[PDB]
Amino acid sequence: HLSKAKISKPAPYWEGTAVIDGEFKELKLTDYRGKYLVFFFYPLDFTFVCPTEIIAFGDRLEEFRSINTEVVACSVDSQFTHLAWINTPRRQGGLGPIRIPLLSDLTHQISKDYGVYLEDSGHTLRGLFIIDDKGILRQITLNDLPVGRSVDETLRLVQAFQYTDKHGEVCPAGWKPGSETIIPDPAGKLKYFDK
Amino acid sequence: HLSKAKISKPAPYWEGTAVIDGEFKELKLTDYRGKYLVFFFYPLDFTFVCPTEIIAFGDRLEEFRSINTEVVACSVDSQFTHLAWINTPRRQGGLGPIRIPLLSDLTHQISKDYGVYLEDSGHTLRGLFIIDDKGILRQITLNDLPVGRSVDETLRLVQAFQYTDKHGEVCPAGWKPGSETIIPDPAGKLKYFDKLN
Amino acid sequence: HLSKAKISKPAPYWEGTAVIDGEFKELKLTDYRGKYLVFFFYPLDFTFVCPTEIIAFGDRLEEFRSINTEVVACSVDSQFTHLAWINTPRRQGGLGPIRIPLLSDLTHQISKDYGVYLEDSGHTLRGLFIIDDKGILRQITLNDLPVGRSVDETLRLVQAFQYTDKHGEVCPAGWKPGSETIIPDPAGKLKYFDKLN
Amino acid sequence: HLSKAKISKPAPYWEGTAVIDGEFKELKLTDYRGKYLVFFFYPLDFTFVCPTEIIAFGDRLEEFRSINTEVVACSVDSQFTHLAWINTPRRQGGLGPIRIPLLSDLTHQISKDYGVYLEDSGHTLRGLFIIDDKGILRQITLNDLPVGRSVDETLRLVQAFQYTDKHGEVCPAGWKPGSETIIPDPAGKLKYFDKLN
Amino acid sequence: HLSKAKISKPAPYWEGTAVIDGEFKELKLTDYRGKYLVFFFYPLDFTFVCPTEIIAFGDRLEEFRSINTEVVACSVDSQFTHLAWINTPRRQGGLGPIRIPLLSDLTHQISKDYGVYLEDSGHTLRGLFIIDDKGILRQITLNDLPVGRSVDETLRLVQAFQYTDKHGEVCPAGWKPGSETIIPDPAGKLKYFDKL
Amino acid sequence: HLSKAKISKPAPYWEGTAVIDGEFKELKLTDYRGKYLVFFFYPLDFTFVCPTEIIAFGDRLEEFRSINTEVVACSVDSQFTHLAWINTPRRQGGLGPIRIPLLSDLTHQISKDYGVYLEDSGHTLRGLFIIDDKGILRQITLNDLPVGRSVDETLRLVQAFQYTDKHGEVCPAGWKPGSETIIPDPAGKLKYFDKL
Amino acid sequence: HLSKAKISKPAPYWEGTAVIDGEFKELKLTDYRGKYLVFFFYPLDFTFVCPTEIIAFGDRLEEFRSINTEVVACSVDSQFTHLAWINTPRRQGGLGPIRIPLLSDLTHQISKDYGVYLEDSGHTLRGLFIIDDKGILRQITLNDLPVGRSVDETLRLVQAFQYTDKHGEVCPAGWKPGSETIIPDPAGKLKYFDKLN
Amino acid sequence: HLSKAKISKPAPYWEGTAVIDGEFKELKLTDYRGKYLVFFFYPLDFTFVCPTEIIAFGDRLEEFRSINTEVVACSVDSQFTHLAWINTPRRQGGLGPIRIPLLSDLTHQISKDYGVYLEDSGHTLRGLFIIDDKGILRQITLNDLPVGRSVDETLRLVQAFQYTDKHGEVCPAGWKPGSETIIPDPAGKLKYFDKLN
Amino acid sequence: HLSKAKISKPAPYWEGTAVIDGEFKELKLTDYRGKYLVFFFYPLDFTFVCPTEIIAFGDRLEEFRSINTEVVACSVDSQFTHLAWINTPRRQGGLGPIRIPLLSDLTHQISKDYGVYLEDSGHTLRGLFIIDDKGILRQITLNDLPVGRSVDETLRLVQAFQYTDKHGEVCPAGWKPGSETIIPDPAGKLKYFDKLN
Amino acid sequence: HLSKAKISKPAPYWEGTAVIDGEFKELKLTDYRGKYLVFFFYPLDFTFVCPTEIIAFGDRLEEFRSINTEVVACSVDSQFTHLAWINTPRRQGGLGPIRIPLLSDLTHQISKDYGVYLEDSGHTLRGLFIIDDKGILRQITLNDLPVGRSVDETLRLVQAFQYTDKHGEVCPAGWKPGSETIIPDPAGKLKYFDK
Repeated sequence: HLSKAKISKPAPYWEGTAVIDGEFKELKLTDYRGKYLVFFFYPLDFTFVCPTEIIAFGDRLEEFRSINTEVVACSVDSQFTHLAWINTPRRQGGLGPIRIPLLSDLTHQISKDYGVYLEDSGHTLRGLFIIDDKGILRQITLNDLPVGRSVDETLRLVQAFQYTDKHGEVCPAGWKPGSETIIPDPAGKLKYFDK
Repeated sequence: HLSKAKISKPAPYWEGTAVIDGEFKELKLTDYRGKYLVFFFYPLDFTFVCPTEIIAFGDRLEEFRSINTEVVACSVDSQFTHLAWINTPRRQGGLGPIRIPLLSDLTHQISKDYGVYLEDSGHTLRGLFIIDDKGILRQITLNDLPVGRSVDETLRLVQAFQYTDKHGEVCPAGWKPGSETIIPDPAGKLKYFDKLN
Repeated sequence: HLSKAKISKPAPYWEGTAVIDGEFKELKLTDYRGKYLVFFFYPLDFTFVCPTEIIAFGDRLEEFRSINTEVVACSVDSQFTHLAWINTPRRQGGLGPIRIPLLSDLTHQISKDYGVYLEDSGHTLRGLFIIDDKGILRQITLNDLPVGRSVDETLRLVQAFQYTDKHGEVCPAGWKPGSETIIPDPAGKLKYFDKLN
Repeated sequence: HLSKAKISKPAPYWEGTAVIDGEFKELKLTDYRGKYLVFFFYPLDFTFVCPTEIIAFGDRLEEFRSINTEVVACSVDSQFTHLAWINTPRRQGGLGPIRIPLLSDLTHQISKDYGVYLEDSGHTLRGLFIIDDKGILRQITLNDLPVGRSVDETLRLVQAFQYTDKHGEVCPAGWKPGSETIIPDPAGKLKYFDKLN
Repeated sequence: HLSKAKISKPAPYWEGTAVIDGEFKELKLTDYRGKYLVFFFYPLDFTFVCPTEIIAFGDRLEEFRSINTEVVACSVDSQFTHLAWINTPRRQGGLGPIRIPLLSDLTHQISKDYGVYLEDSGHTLRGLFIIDDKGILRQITLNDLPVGRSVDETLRLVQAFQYTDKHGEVCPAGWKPGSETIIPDPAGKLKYFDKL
Repeated sequence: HLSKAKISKPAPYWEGTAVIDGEFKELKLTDYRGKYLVFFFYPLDFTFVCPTEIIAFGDRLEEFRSINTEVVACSVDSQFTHLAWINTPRRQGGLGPIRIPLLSDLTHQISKDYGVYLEDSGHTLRGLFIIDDKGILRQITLNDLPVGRSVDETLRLVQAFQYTDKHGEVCPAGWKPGSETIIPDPAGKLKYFDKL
Repeated sequence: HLSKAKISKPAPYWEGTAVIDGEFKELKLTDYRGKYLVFFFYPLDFTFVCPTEIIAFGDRLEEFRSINTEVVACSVDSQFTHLAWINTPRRQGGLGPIRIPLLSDLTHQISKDYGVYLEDSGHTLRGLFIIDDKGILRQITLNDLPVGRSVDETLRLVQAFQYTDKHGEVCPAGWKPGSETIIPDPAGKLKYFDKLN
Repeated sequence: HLSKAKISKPAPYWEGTAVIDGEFKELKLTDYRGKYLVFFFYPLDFTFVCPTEIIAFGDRLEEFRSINTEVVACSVDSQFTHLAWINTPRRQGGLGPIRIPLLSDLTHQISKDYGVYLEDSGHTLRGLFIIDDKGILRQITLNDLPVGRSVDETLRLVQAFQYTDKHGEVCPAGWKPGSETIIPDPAGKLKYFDKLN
Repeated sequence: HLSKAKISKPAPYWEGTAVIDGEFKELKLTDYRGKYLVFFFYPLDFTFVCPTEIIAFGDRLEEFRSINTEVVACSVDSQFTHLAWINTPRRQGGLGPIRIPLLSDLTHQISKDYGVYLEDSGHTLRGLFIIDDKGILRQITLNDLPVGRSVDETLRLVQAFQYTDKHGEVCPAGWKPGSETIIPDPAGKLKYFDKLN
Repeated sequence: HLSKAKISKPAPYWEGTAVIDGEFKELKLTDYRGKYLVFFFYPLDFTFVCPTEIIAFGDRLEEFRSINTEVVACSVDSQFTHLAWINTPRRQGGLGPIRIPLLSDLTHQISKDYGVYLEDSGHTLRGLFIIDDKGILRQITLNDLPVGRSVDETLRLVQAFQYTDKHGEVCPAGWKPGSETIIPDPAGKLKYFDK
């Protein structure tokens, strides 16, 4: 069972049970059409780096929502475990209440489709996916277990993709809103380089 | 031909011709054992985001070298096109001199091994790989063509992996040097979680 | 991936991480050779019938050890969730402290091997296995999700199997310690059948 | 040839000649639509544990019939042997008259479909199946040869499935009619978990 | 899974549990090396034609032992049913004591090997095999269910195969002991034919 | 290429050239629908046991026709050799006139279909098949080369299968016409068994 | 099963029972090493063209023997039929006594090896093979059923092969002993082509 | 690529370029339907036995046409070589002018189809085929390289086959026009066999 | 992936991006129907023999255009490297402007279809193909890396094919315009052969 | 059966009967080791363009031999036909006496190995192969039937290959003896281009 997640192709469809606002809801990748989606996997509820990533994104949710972007998290844990984890205080490595959905992937189908499943561990690695508003996969970020991701970098990439989507210029190494872009032409490119 | 790049497994072996100091040289992945390696692919010489990335990493090379970390760039272009591109003025979208080896992957064997090859286009997408000193692959970052990568993010990641290798505590979201880390134990973890709250 | 659990054959080998007295230990089926083992799967941590079954056995564990018999429970949940569930008070549907190992089957290998994995639910059903001191599988009890198992019936079966192992009499329907047994040959059997009629 | 018996799926269709009320009739799994059915295999006519199990269920048939539940027994023996066994006095290890059908499975098709056939022995083990009124398989109980089953556990199980069928609450470990049940919901579950602790 | 019973080749090996004088014994085809063996399958214990055949053979078993020939019957029934059948009075379609072993073929392995197993019925047809002292299969008789075999015919055939084994002549149609044989030579055959 | 002869299934179809009253005729198995058919193979024209069997059956052919039963013999020999064999005096191992058709199986198709062909020898063994009026194969008798079959036994078996076909009872071991049959019921079987 | 008979290659080995001098003997292709052999198949004993061909070769056997050449005839008929045919008077279409072996091919192995077997008919066609003293196949002649072969053509062919064997010149169309031959060489060929034109 | 030439079946279809009266014409086997055809292969243009065979037939062609029979010769040589060979004087081993089509089989398809191609020589052996007016193959004559064929024998066979086609008598060994024939049935045959004895 | 280029069959179809007049354009083989096409591959931009060939054909383009003949060059380099190479001064081993389309074969699909791809090197060898106005492939010229091709030879070939298309006489070795040609007939050919000697 | 003839690999081995100096001789590709070999196929003896190519090379044989180069010709015709053709006067499209060997390839194995065989015609196309002294295939020239090859071009290519073999410079489009070569270096190349 190989990864179906290929950049510049539709992101692999998924659906399953998620904990949303303390309740079980059916959630589908297509529920997010028309918005950008940061879709990210994390290894395991009641672990270490994992809660910090969920909380980091959750507490900065408006920086995504103010740019038409949603955030969904997923692990192979069941929805009952997700809820228990939510009802655990941050002070003991719980999430506490949380505004981002927690998708459950007990069958591992979603993790396999995204190519983030670890056959030897029975869970996911640190895999984040940026999916545009048309449902096209744009960016893949995969981290080995011990190192957490970055909300700032994720943010920069969403903003870059939204900008190239809109203007049809391209973003140089390190681009942040306000930085110089490049006209992708053998001639038009000289505006950027010459100066 | 399937991707051989798997995180927490040895980075797929490669070897090819690269332009190093304006000279053709045989370069292999194993030349970098003992150091962390930032190995990254870019689509095409004489294009747009690509030179900016090479230059970004190039100009800030000491920040990697001082953390025992090398950088190698690669594309499907020949060593001859690479050299021409090096000998092209930065103001004309060239690179000017550069201390970063430019690997050539004309046969596409390396790109395919790293899963970055674009069958419909005949070149790679923007794929960066962080390999440690033991040659294990630790991080994969894959960008669609129009968006460039970040040197800062890459540095942070290298430092993060280097920290966790040394200490065995794990790095929280957003970790930078000087940040709080976590003891990966159900009791030990409370030192981090009780503190922050 | 088909079931390897067959009555009168060696029980399918298993190994993995379990929570034993609050800690993560590696646990092998072969650690129980010499003893009878009641090895049972339950669907999901933090659910409903499951904690009642785990507790029902745990609280009656002495009744099993005093007859050279151990109990192990397993679900597809991680070791970390098992521990959170143990550190959850019974009033909230947690297990509280518990003397039965909670084995973790995150990869589903073990559940598949025992034929109890529900492919489209992503967890197991209520499967219990009685394994003798020689590692041979003697009894399989499979329950649909909504109906819990019985410690009493499990005890009776362990007693019966230990008995038939020792004596080479066979145990009639409903046998409990103390009841009549049959000598399993065409002549001897009459001592049983003639008695009760 | 692989087992077709899966819990929560339609029980594998069967049909065959059975001894009923002293006569050979054709019987079908579908003849039991609408009622719960306890369908069970025993190894061999004219053996030891087998007659005790048949007689146990048969002498207590009303405890099943008065809960809309029938009982069918099956072995690989022919219908003619079934009848000869019926015509053998209980004192000699026979069955005497019996009110439950004895299904015949000479071809082994049925046993193989239920996964109870023992390829080395040429007969089944002690396999019992509880099948609901809607034809769905709910519980599988399998015993190695020396240990007989329990009519009382079977009763408790039938009672339990009927209960959950009707009330959509779930039955804890050891449930007997009149025992506490659980609302299968992370909220309504506490109703049970505060009461009992 | 197909028949391995081939005339003039070794009879397919078998082993199984048999009832021998009300006892459970392991029986092997190779236990019979050195003697001829009538080896026959019958459909079902506690039926109709089957017991008559078993008895017909048992009552006359002596005629076979005094020509160095054993007899063994087999069905798909268990040894337990076999024994119960023996412990049933003849007047009730039982066998009463019987000196022929009753072999049990619960797995059907043996029936399938001898090509006598009926897939649709789960038991054998009426198949009988004559096996010489060297273990070579010499004769095959298969009857549909309704019709019983004949001990006399079976005796005649054993006598026949034993004759040709020794004298190196051949037995014409109808041959009983004392009947005229034929020398299997284009010339020698004339003694037989000029007679008639 | 394996046998298609299965008791209680339709006998495998055959057609071939046969000598019928010194003439070459096309014969089909389906020509016999409506009558019982003894259909038997013998090894080789101009040999020893083969002619005795053919004659034994031909001389007594009447006993078969007066119970609606035909007989047909077959070997791998050509029709020409068949005819020459008929035109050889009995005193020389010939058949002289014969009323049984002699079917020719030069291709071996028919023998292979009836599972009677010997790969090492290039001819059949002594295989005989009883086929009812409905075309269903009821009996199979196979003898190794040296030993001739029996017309009497063959008659008994035909009589047997015709009886059970009509009366719906079954024939015990040794059954000749006029012998006691059995009603195939767990109760009805007692008339037969209480007698003895 | 495919024909193994190829010109200029060893004739396919055969062996079988033959009628020789009124008796059954085993005969082998290798028994003819050292001599030329005319090996020929005919359809059927007691037919029409067949006896004429056997009798033709047999009555003229010395014309072959006095040139170190034997003759063997074969059909799919048994040895017993062969003998009965020998014992049939020529006037009745029999062979009468014969001095050439009649090989028997009941299994059809030999005919099939020589490629002469007719699958639709169950016998061979009129196939004749000339095999040299060294065992090599030199000439193949095959006739449909209605037309007999020629003893004289066969003689001419044997004579011709013997000649070329010995002198290493080649035999033109129609060669009979005493006729012009040709030196097989672009130079020495003219010796023949100037003479004859 | 196996031989398709079988006696009593349609002769394998062929077509190709031939030299006919000095010109290149396309020629099909089917152009001879209605007539008998002697179709023969010879090894190589400008060799030895080959021109003698071609000439032997050519010079006697009337003897074949006056019996509704054509002759065609074929080799693996090109049409251009055939023509050069025809325009070569007989004294030099050429054919001189010739009324028999020389068919060309450069691709070897035809030779392979007739089973006469020598895989390791790259040309055919001396294979002659008699095909009737219905396109059925009646006679195959295959000669090793060094020995030429016989026009006389070929004529006798054509006469014999035409005869048996017309009359339904069969032709004994050695038959020529005028000789005795056999009526092919067990009674009629005696008129032949009794006569000559 | 096998070569599809077969002389006297339609040239394998291609289509890709090419630099035409300093601008990226979609070019297909079918754009050249109605004209003869000289389609040729060269190894690598920014190398040695390669620019000399492109320039040679480039500078002498009118000699082709006047004979209804186009020239397209191709390599595995991207259109971006092509354009850079065009914009490189001829004295620095560049091309300067050029009226010959430079096709790009990054995916290698075109090279492989034409059998010119070097698997071990990741580029083509020097392969030139002459395709006529009906799109049929007429000539293939393949050079090892170190030796350049010839414009004169190519022109001669085009003219040769154009002449024979018009006239149907064939071109002798060394034929140039104004040379003697041959009528491809065994008699007609003598006009050429008798004249020259 | 696919072509084994690949540039810069050993030329496919061949052996067979050839007409040499009016006689039949066994000839092998290896008999030519240590010399360059122009090995060329032609369609058919007694045809049209074919004799002109054979004669063209034969009458200019010394221009090859004076540079350590041999020439062999091959068709699918037999050796007997080759000889007949040789013994045909040039005036009637024969070869007359000839100093280059005529290889026969009746089995088509050699033509197939060289990928010049025409499955539909049962003969070869106009295929010429330049094989170096080490036995390595260097150049392939294939012509459709109606157009003959060039001795001058063949000559130029032999000379070019011999020159690059010797000096390790490379030959530009159109190179003839005496013309400028190029040093195959990103820097050394400028000697040629700059001037």
